[PDB]
Parts: sequence; structure tokens; C-alpha cells
Amino acid sequence: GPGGSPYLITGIPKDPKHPLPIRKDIDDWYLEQRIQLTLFVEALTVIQNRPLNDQLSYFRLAGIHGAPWTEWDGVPGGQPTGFAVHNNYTFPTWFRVYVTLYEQVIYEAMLDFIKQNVPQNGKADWENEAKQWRLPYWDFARFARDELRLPILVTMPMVKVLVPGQPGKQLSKPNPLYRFQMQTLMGTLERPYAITLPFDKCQSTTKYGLLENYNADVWADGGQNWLRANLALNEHPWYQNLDGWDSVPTLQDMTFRLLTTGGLNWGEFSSTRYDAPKNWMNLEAIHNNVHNWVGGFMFSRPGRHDLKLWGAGHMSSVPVAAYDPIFWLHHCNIDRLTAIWQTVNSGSWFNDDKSKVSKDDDLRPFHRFCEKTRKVVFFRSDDVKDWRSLNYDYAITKDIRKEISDLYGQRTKEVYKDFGEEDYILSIRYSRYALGGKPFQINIFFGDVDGKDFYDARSQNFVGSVFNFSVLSVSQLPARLAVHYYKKQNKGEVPTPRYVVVNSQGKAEAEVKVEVALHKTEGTFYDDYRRVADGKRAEVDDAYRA
Amino acid sequence: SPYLITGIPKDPKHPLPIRKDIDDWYLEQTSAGSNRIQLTLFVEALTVIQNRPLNDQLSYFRLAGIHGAPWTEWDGVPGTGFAVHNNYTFPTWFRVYVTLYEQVIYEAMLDFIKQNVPQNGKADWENEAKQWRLPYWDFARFARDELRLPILVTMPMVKVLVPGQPGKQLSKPNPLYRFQMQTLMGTLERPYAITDLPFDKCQSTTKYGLLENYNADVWADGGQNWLRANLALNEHPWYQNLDGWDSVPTLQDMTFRLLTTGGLNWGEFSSTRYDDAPKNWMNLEAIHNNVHNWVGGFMFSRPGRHDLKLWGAGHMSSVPVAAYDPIFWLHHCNIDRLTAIWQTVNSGSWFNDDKSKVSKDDDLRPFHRFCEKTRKVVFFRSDDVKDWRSLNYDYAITKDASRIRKEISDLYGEDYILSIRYSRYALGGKPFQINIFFGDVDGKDFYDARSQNFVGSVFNFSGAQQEQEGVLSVSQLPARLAVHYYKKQNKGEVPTPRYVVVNSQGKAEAEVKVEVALHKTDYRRVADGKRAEVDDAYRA
Ligand SMILES: [O-][O-]
Ligand SMILES: [Cu+2]
Ligand SMILES: [Cu+2]
Ligand SMILES: [Cu+2]
Repeated sequence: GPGGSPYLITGIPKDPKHPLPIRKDIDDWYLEQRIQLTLFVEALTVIQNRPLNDQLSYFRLAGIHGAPWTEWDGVPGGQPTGFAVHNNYTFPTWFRVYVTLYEQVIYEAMLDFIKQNVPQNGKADWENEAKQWRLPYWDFARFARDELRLPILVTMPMVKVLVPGQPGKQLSKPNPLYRFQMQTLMGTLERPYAITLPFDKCQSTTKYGLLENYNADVWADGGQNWLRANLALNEHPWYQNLDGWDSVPTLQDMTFRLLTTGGLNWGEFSSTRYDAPKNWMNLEAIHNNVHNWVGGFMFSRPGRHDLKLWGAGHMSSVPVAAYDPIFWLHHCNIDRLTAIWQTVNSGSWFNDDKSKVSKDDDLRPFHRFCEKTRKVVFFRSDDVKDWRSLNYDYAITKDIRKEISDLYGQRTKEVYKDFGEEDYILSIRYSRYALGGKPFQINIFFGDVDGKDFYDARSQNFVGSVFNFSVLSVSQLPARLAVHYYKKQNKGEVPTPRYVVVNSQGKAEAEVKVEVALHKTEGTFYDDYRRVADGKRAEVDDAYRA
Repeated sequence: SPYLITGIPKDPKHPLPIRKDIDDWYLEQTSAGSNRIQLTLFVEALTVIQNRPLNDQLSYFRLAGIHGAPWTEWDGVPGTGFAVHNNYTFPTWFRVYVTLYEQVIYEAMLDFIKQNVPQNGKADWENEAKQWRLPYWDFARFARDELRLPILVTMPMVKVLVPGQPGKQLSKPNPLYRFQMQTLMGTLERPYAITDLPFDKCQSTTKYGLLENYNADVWADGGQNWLRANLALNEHPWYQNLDGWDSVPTLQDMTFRLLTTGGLNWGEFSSTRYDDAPKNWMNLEAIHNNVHNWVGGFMFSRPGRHDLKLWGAGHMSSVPVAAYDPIFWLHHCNIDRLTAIWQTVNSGSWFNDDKSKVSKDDDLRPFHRFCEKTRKVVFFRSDDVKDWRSLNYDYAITKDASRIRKEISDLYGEDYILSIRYSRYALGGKPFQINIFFGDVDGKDFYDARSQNFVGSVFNFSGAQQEQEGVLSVSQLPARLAVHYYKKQNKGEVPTPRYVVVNSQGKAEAEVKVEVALHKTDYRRVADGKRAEVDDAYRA
């Protein structure tokens, strides 16, 4: 680390005046504001502007996750793969430490900002705010203040901040949560940091900004299509856009199921890794879909289209997702979901034969000082079982089942209530390597598939998607409402789930194996699943075949 | 002042330099090689101009302020805006305005060279400054299968040279991407503050970025939704999106028709103005008005439930603030170019008819020039800019008239047409959009090419209030292809045009009457249009 010593990750140091401060919902935090906003903007701006040799630079911190796969804090890189854990049971705990690192670095930069900028009269007051600040989370599954949305702050190119010593003075500055921008294309950074979808041709992170058939200089900064991201985040079955039907965002239904379903062991909950389908709704699968929906992954689509609903961006891409500032807010909420699930599943910690094996893994590259052995070591999962050992908390884990229902279950229950006491789910199992490491999206349909439109909620008969953000991998989709609509159109027949595997060119991959099945139970989930139909690959138009 | 507008001064090493297509120019600047000197000059000069203070009348703000809000003086002329809309001096007033912008930028380029270029490189940089002219945006040309905003306009940053540091290239905010002030424009010092659409709450110009039901802080900079603007620019009948149907962007057909239809007088060509025929209602200003709408967006909300949100408003749709968006000038550069083309193939038609004749001698306030006969400072008049080359610029397409009709055909190439006659003040001066349909109108979707049976639109670029007495506005739409499809689907029935008048809230203004008619080829009137009702939740 800096100074040639390991960087010890502690979380923000304990101050008895500041007992377990909470990580707040970033929309709530923003709306209530403004010293903490100022501190966060100014500190993160400094961190983003730090040199590439500075290991606490935003680029280097993002770089721990994936590309450009260099060392960090003396820990060799070049494994290509990054330090991040994906498709394994230490997914939640590796990221718990990662998110704490980011938060700690920000806090330390806040302290430096105060020392260099804040007059004597205000220093204790600014330090108090730095000490009470924690990294906000993005609640991707909560309705914004009828729909899910990206954080308000993320959709603002500029932000007004205080100017210490100039009371009332405010200045509008570039918002470091809107994008991460470098001084040149990331493909041309000094060795060994070059990033080399045309991500090499990006200077800034983008959401849905990268499309084929535009000048390559447009990719330098493809912009933040936050409206398109919001639309994706609100994915739901296609039939729900017809008159006479109510919609439910699939992401909120999934998250409510995740938090409320009992009986999963840690290995089931923690990861997509697969080595009963009812238990395949897992944290990592939901997190993977959100990555897709925020960033976009399709660069192109075959044929002629005036309205272009595709476009790719950093959040969909494992190697470069960590550069988008929303990455950290996303992972802060994944940490929060982990803490919530831990709270209502108190005994289920690396408790199954498969995850037990990974419990003791070093969470490289993150260092801590072991007090018992007097050695600098790597974090291990047990070190962060209690997130409060890192000196943060969440309001929801301060005391939880009613909160979960209030935040994530109202609309699902409101709409499910209109239909019979049955549940349906879709099980999805695939290999993350079926396209040679390349990402892909699995779309499921009930009924005939439009051979030129097999993509999203506007696609005829669309039920839902599973994103391969990249042993097998599993996910699960709600299917109850989509089955009801199908049955009403088909004399009560159970639909055959039809699936298309879509690549980044918007083309259907015919040799990617996906095991899809529909399962039914009597009774609603939020109050015995049997398989009722086997999936089948759908064919698409010849011009849309990979 | 007075600030004498002359165009860029003549230099014999630079004979009548052309205003280039901005995509061609951008590609020349960035592709031929690394010596992107004009690109650097334009970016650096426009940045300087944009950062000048409000009390500098050659600041970007004040130049844009000539057109509309905040309606102040300019060049000692007391300050509705100075801009001419809905009159036959529309092309000439703007010809001078675009020249002012070009000249101020050129002067700033010279200042940039004096400040930043070493003595030994001054001649090279001056040469490029003297060759540069304001590029035009060819809104009707297929971008290098679809019409598009300029490449450069869609780029948040642009790399520029640093004079004296070869290979010291540097990425800088692109002043063509947006105009950004340091504070919200509703809070500027008096008398400059901008105070239906929350433009007072913008710090930056935006395309489709203002939508209801988002936090107001989002409006400070609503972004540049250039993909959405491109979609609008490629407006065409709804049926062309059905499987098996080729599409043709209406804007290109309109532009082709404008340039190639013979026999218009100046009053017909120059303006939407109709002073109390239909074949001759395809005019320059109407096309220009639709392009404003398509670039900026004018609808702030939409009634009802919509997952996909295709609305959103922005500066270019709004008369009082459109000039702040840097693309405004590029648009107007092409409108000037279309005027020059039309003049070239209609060379006797210049304020030549008893309608436009009286406007010929209007002073084009606030623009000053030096009179050589009286040795006096006077206002520009239309006749002064009849030959645009007197302002020391040209266009490639008019520098060689010989092949102009083929060039027009290459770039932009029974009949049915739609005639549209409307009052700009049908909603007291507020903007609106006239959408025309063949067939049943969807009561919840009556907006654009995704709306069932949509055929085309006419945008009222306007913004206790009435029009000048005896004056209305006209536009024309192509309808041939749309009538073919409608007949094919409807047992050969000639469609009755159905129209909806949409306001900035996405609601239908049921009390607005517009004269819409369908004509067929000598065109005969074959059907009169009728307003269509929409859902009750969508009615104004
Ligand atoms: O996983 O980011
Ligand atoms: Cu992630
Ligand atoms: Cu105007
Ligand atoms: Cu205009």
C-alpha cells in the first residue's frame, strides 16, 4: 500500500461518539440534503483524480475487481481473472470486504479534505460528519419516490456542494457518481494499466452508450442512458403491458422471494454456483441481472430498427463493471441483502458441505492485522460474518420481517392476491462458460416467440431473463403471473417454457445448453414444488441466428 | 459597438471557403491524420466564447440571447426576440445571424492563436483559421441507412491539439455537446435570467432530458439523449415499421421536395407565413420547425401508464431558448445552405411576389453594417445578403451549379400530399404538434411513428396572445406511400386524414381546429381531415 506497507482494511475507525453509524438509502440520504454530500462529492472526486500509481486511486480500487488485472497492495495480479469472487460461495463476503475498502478510502479522503480546506471554526463539525457518514446503498428493489429506478444522484451530471469558509456559497461541480472519466481512452493508459465490446475505446464509463454503427469517437463517452437503465430495471412479463393487467417489477418479486423464502443453506443463498429448484433464487443471480439492466450488454441487433433499445455499458461486463460509480452502490445493497438474509437465517453460515470448503479461503487481496497471531493476513469470511465488526450497520438490521414486506412485498402481494392460491417458478441452469467465458442472456417466453424480437419486455410473450454475468450456475424466475395469463389464452394449458440464448450481437446462440423447467405448488409463496413442464429452445429468424 | 458584421475577412490564399458538412469535416479532422487544427480552433474558440461574461455582448450567452429570451438589448439596439419567424425574411434574418456567429468564432480563433501558438507556428494556425467556416448539419442526408445528429454533437469530450506541444493531445469538454452555465439559468444576474417547461431550472441545454416526475435537480442537466433525437429525426409513417416494408424518413422526402419542386415564389418557399396553392406549401421554415422539435423534444409528460418513456423536452423545441443549444447554429447553417441551393435553382424568385415584396426592405435588426454610399452604419437588409458569397463563404453544392440537380437527387432523392394550415396562436402562442393518421387512432398513443396509423407531423415552433391579423401558417407532408398502404389494408378506401393536436403534457387539445386536406395528382383535393378523439384521460 501507500508508504510501502500493507493497507490495513478496518472499516471506519470506531469513535465512541459515533456508535455503529448506518449506511443509508442513497435517495433518502440525497433528498434529506449538506456537509455529508459535499464531503462525499469532494473526497470521491479527489480519489477519482488520483494517479494510476496511487493504489488508493479510484482506478486502482476498481481495478482490484477485474481488468486490467494488475497487482494491488503487493498481491500479484495477472490471474484472465481478477481478484473478485464470482460463482462461488464467498461471493457475499469477498464483496463485503471490497465495499468496506471503498468506504474506508472515501472516509480517509474526507479527513484529508477537511484538513486542507475547512477553517478552524468548522473543523470539528466537518469531522463529526465524516465520522457519521457511511457509504450509501442503492435500493434497486424499492420503488423510487410506481417504479424501480437508478439513484437520483446517479442521474445528475452536476451536483451543488458547499464551499468551506464561504457561508451560503455553493458551487456546481461534475458529479463523481454520474460517471468515472479518465484523461484518455482506457485502452491507451500507461502500461500495465490499459484496459484491452469496445471498452478499450472508452474514456468514461457509460450506460447503454456503446452501439455498433456509430463513430468510434462516440464510444469515448457513450453517456448515461439512465432512462433506458430504469426501463430495464422494471423488467416484467410482456403481457403486463396489455390493457386490463397490472404489472409487478420482476426484480422486486425476486428480491422479496430471496429475503422471505426459508430453508436455504448458505451455499444456496450466496451464489449461482451449482455443483430443489425452489432454492435456486440466490443473491448472486439477482445481482447479475441488475448488472445487466444498469449497463446494457447488447452492442448490436440484426436487421433494421428505428427505435434502438440495445446499447452496452460497463456495468454488464465483469472485467470493467467496477469502474462505474454505481457499481459500489449496487454492491453496498448486495451487502445489505446479505445482512438481512443472515439476520433471518441465523444458523445458515457456510453450513452446507459445498460452501464449508470455501469458508476458510483467503479473500485476496485484502489485508488485516491479526491481533491473535500478530501478523498481517488476508481477510477470511468468518472475520466479516458480523458486518458490524467493520463499524457500519443498516437501519433494517437494527431490529425486519415487516420491513421486508413493506419495502419489497406490497406490490407482489397486491397483484398475486387477484389470482388463485398457486405459485409457479422457473428454474434455470446453465454453464457460465458455455460461450467461452462470454456473457449471454437467457430469455424465457410462454407461447410463440417472435423470431425478430426475443429480447425484453416489449418482446411478444416474454416472461423474464437470466443474465450470465461472466461447475454449473443456477437462477430462478417468478412465473406465477405469466402462467396465469398464458393459461387464460390457452384453455388452461400449462405453457412450455421457451428459451432463447442471446449474445451481445442480439443473435440467438443455438449451442448454449440451458436447463429450464416450470414448477408449481399449491398455495402462494408468501404464505411442495413439482415440475409441470420442460423447457424447449425457441427458434428465431435465420437473420437473427448466431 | 456597433459590431460590424462582415463575414470572415477575405484573404487571397483562401478563395470563398466553404462551409462543410460537419460530419465530413469532423472525419477529415480526425481521420486524415493527427493534425486536427481547425477542430482544435473551433473547440477552443467556442469554449472561450461560451465562458465570456454576460456583459460581453460577444459571449455565447448574449449571441444566443439575440434570438429569444432573455430579450435584452444587443449592440445598442433595444430588446419577443429579434428573430424573424413566420415571415418572408426568415431565411435572410438567419443568414445574417449565422454569419455573426461564424465571424465571432473566427475572431476568437485569432485570439486563441495570439495567446497559445508559438511565433513559429502562427502562420500555420492562422492559415487554418482563415480556411475554416461554420460547418452545417445535414439533417436530411443519410449519416456516413438513417438521418442523424452530427457525430461531434454526440460526443461529451473532444481531443484537441496543444500548440507548441506536438503529441500533447488533450481531451476537453466539447462545447458543441451542450451549453453549460455555472448556475441555473433562472438565477443569472439581472437582466439576463431566464425567468410549461422548467428551463429556469436548467444549468445546461438538454435534448429530451426534461421529464415530469423526476427530481427537479435532474433538470439542471437533463443530458443529451441523442439516440432519441435521432429516432425522432427519422420519423416516417407507422406502417413502415411492419415486417416487409421499406422505410423512407419523411424529413429527407420533405427536403428533396423543397429543393426540386419548381415554380414556387419567394413568399411560398421562404416561410410558413400564409397571408390571406397547397402544392406549394412545402416550405423551408416548416421543415426547420419540425427539426427543432425532433432534436429537442417538447413533451414534458405523458398521461397514463408507460413502461417505455419516449417523451422528454429540451431547448431546441422551444423558441425562447433554442439558440442556447450549440446544434441550433448548425441547423441554421444548413437552413442557410438550403436557401442558397433553392436560390440557385430559382434565381429569379427573390422577394418577387406581391406577398413577400413589402418585407424585402425590412431592417434586420439588430445586425449592423457599414454603408459605403452614405459612409454610415445601417442595419442589414435582405438584398445585402442575396448573394451569400458577399459574406465570404460558400457551400460545395452551390460552388458548382452545373451538377446541382444531380447532387440534390444523390443526397436526398399518382402523388398524394397533405396540406396543413394552422394558427401559431391556436394555443395562445404555446407550442403544439399536429399529428396526422390514416385509420383508427389509438386513444392512448397518438404521438409518433410508434403510434398506430401515424402518417406525419407538423410542429408549431412558437412560444391574451394572437397572431398578426390575416396571417396563418402552412406546412405540407408527403402522403403517397402512406395512402398506398392504407388503401391496401382498407379495400382501396382513400383515407380521411385524422388529426390530433398534442400539447407539452402529451394531451390532445380537442378545441384546436387545423385545416388538413389530402390532395392527389395538378393536385385535386380528395379528402378533408377531421379531428380524432383520444381517451378521456389523455384529453387536455
Ligand atoms: O460482481 O461485480
Ligand atoms: Cu457485481
Ligand atoms: Cu428561431
Ligand atoms: Cu431555428
